[PDB]
Amino acid sequence: SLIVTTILEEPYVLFKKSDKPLYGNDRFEGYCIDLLRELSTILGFTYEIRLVEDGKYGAQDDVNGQWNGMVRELIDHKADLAVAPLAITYVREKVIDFSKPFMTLGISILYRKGTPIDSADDLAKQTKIEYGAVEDGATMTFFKKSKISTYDKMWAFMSSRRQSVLVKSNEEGIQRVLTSDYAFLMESTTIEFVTQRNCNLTQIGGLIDSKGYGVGTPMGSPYRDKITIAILQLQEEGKLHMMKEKWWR
Amino acid sequence: SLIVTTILEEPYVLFKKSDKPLYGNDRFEGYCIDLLRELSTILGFTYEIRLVEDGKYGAQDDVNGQWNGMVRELIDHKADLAVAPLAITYVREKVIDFSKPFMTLGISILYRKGTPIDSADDLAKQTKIEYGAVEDGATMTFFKKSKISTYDKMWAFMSSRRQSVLVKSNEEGIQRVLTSDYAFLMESTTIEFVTQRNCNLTQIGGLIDSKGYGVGTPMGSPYRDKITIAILQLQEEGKLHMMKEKWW
Ligand SMILES: N[C@@H](CCC(=O)O)C(=O)O
Ligand SMILES: N[C@@H](CCC(=O)O)C(=O)O
Ligand SMILES: [Cl-]
Ligand code: NA
Ligand code: NA
Repeated sequence: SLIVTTILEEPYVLFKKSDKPLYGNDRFEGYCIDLLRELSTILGFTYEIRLVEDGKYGAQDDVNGQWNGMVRELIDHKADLAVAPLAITYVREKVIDFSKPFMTLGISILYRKGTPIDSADDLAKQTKIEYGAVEDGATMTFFKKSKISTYDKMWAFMSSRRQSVLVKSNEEGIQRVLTSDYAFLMESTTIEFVTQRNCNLTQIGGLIDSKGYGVGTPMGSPYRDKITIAILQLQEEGKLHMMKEKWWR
Repeated sequence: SLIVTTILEEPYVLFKKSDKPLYGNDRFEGYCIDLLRELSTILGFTYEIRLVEDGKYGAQDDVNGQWNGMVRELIDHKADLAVAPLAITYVREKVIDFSKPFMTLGISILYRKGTPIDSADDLAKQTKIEYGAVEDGATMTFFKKSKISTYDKMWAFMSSRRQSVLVKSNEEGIQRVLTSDYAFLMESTTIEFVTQRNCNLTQIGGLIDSKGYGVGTPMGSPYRDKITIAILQLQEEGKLHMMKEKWW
């Protein structure tokens, strides 16, 4: 059986609700759990889902250049696959492999409706409304590495207030938007899930970039290209779209 | 130096307009030519651009299983790369390799404005308005293979009328929409180029599927993963976005 690392993130991966105790893979449900099941149907592998220990997606540390999160688990061969909303990025592709994308997305802004804020630039040009992102994720890394003035300014702001504006999880960021004057830089796919359930919230502006979620594998894994082929089949059959419809309702 | 196969298709690849006759790589410009130039800078290769001889993207003969177009050029190792609006598909990924996508898109419908036609289903349930797609491309292949009722029905319509409703190129299909009661199934990226320039035309409905364009290589090529990393570099620095804005 393949060891599959993943992370709790609605509506991709969550704990299934039952009146009775649940065990093994049956504990989990969500878009990525359905994806994993479909991949196993096509490719014929068995698997064991395990939540990532540190609860992080994956980032490289400045000083010791060590990785954390699901990325680290693949690097160290503690997992065979990462099936999660894991963004395919330049720096990650240098240390792990990824299937082709099963979903495409971009960074955008989650905030309230009816305000004068209409873009990242509007946030960058002020300090009254705090804004931030998930710590040690692809969104934070985008801002940290950007040479675009607007985003460079936004990183300077977030970095100098790390403790107060960066959050541990999307759920924490979403809660901050709901309970304080705060705008959250996060992925558009997940924004769509939030805005269909919270009618006072909206995406602000467009997509700031473009990226895909892919299944992660250790570098050189033979499963990478097989999973790509299975994803392409599921897309063309209309199955990924049905799965998106099911979980984003 | 690498041999790069490609295909004429606005605004991805076109012949540069000029008074002085042009030679070799100078003959070409477009989104995909800019992409090729950026990839060459990052990876440090030189290249010769050659248009695909048979003028096709690539499909498999369903009797003997032989391929044509750019896909065939890669299979036969007649080109090192295909840099073009070449859709990454299940059937192609089994015979060639692709970089990760530099652009994402989906099949949709090009038609005229002001009608009650709002979806593929609306087209499928009638015959007065003819519809078709490019022969031997990914869009046609999607319909040919689909188990989805509506799309299976549309394939029955298109295949039975192959001579009259399938076209050799996007340009031919677009001209048909402009000059007759015809709706053209084509890729949303290319629709966007067209509707920005022809105000009487519009996309009908949403995306019917989702796919990306990738740089093609022969199976097992070491350039594949290198080009993926270069594409990710270009995306992250904002260049792919600037490239699309320039050509659209
Ligand atoms: N999906 C992101 C985490 C969330 C975010 O950074 O917005 C990643 O793969 O790192
Ligand atoms: N871009 C398509 C051709 C055009 C189409 O099929 O709509 C391909 O790669 O085959
Ligand atoms: Cl790949
Ligand atoms: Na890699
Ligand atoms: Na392949």
